[PDB]
Amino acid sequence: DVEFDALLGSYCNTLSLVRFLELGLSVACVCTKFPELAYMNEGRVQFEV
Amino acid sequence: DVEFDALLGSYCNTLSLVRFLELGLSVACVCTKFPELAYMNEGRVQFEV
Repeated sequence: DVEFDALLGSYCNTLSLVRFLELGLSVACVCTKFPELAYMNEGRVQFEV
Repeated sequence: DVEFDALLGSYCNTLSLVRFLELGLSVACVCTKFPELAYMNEGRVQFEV
């Protein structure tokens, strides 16, 4: 009498990653990198209306 | 006078035999053949997510 325990497979998933600009939400944001942002103190925007 | 009897027919039952690959059931399982499963003791599959 012979006996064996069989390991018959496994399946990983691809952890898919989205872009955030490959997405319809990103019309509402103007995302611009300001890479000195820590060194900023206070900023204003002008509006002549 | 003449007198007899007439066996006026006898008809058989045609048996249809299924094949199980020509079904919508086959989409649900993975038919794999493995001649040593009586020699198998336990079977394990581990998964990754």
